[PDB]
Amino acid sequence: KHSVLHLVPVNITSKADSDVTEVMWQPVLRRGRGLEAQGDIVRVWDTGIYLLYSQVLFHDVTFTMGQVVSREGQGRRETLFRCIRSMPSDPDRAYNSCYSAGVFHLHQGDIITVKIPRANAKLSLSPHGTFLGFVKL
Amino acid sequence: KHSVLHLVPVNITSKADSDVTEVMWQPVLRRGRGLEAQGDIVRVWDTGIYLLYSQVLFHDVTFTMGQVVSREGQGRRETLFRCIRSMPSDPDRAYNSCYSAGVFHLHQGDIITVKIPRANAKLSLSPHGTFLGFVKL
Amino acid sequence: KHSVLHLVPVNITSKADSDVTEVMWQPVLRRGRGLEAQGDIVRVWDTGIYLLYSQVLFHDVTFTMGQVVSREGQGRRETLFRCIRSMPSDPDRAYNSCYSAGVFHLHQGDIITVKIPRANAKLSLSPHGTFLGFVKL
Amino acid sequence: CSQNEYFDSLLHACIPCQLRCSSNTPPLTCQRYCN
Amino acid sequence: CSQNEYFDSLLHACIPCQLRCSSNTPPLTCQRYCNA
Amino acid sequence: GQCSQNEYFDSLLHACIPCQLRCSSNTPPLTCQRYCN
Ligand code: NI
Repeated sequence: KHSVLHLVPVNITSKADSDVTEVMWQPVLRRGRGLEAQGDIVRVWDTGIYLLYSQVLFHDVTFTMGQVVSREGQGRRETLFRCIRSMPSDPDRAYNSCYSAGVFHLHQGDIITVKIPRANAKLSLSPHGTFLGFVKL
Repeated sequence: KHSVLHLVPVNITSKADSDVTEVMWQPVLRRGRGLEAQGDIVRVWDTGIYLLYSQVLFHDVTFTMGQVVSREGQGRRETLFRCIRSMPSDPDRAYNSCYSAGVFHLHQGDIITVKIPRANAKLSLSPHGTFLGFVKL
Repeated sequence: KHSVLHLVPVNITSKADSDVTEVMWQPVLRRGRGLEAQGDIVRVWDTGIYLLYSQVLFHDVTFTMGQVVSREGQGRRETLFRCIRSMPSDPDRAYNSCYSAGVFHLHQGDIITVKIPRANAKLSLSPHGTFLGFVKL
Repeated sequence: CSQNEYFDSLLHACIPCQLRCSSNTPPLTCQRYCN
Repeated sequence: CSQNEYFDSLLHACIPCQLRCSSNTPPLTCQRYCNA
Repeated sequence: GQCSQNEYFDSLLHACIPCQLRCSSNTPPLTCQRYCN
């Protein structure tokens, strides 16, 4: 029985100056104990190797959209993976989901971030369109 | 060892008055039981938490294409995840694979469906373009 | 206790009159044995069932881009999966990542290849843009 | 939905019938309009 | 990056500002260029 | 791997595709090189 966490949106956040949009996460599935969503980040409590996966559903004409998944810890930021998607320029046609995943060594005390590097990104709060998850391997 | 199922298409079917296309599945990899393909749906025999992944390869000019993966059981429907891809409008150019995945609690008796919510959708039968899989975690 | 291997690019290669581009891989996460990167392929030593995932990031106007992941062994190539993305024709806008994954029975002596079927393909060497991994299940 | 729009079950939202007049098979509420 | 470009943190590249002008909220560097 | 004249078999799409679609690309397929030129 592997530890898992599957997270869906409660809300969006984007501050004025930043050129960044993030998602506030809430669990719909968990087993085992090594992880905890706190607002728009996930805290890592147990060191180990984890499968991390991220999907965001966009409805946004910005020529490219996507997300950047990182871990911060011990005074050091590292990008784990990015998903990038070209978008149609017509608002009514501009839908795309962006899915990426990988397996990474996360350490106790790390913070995982999921950032859309545009301000006020138009993205779905649907639990089946946008989500974020972990499996401890 | 972990129980698994990897499925590929045998053919596609689209009902008349519905705006849906489904796939009939064949198993190419099986370890253990707990899951069983029955034509267009997958039956869950063993309750558990599963990694579920789904790819469909489209050759279709419809402005968006994609797939909806759902669970039906105990008198209820629930979408697990959606994949969405905008398509080019020129038929010679309009190719996109759409991949998504997540971890879900599946219960004995459940029926897993993969539905493309357009009629007579043009999707590949190739086992390496379109597929469906499960790993009990 | 699962064997894992996460790999990132060092460089690309493309033989003159072939219409294929490959990636020379370097391991950045490794646990257990059974898998060995060497150059643009991965050798399988321990027979078993593996999660295989692959992402490539493209900056290319070629009408479609993507990758074909295969195994070779006992004089027999088998395509495992492929990822396909339509690209914008405007070079300023032409960015897309292509992610796919599946679970497969890999045999001792197999060679795993990741091929982009265009010559001189413009793909990122960024470790969080283009990557390849394995988890023995 | 409004007139000359359909509920798209993929996108979970109302969409104009113009966007489905290229499709091999447009939805049924859309078919009279795409003439 | 050079004049009338921004460093796009998603693409890790320098991109012309005009790509972001007629689209929601452009990056802060670009905002002056996108008006006048 | 065999198509009508002025097409190539695309190993990514596993389909016959007009050579015309690859003339904007940097390095066309070997068999298309004569058509694009
Ligand atoms: Ni295990």
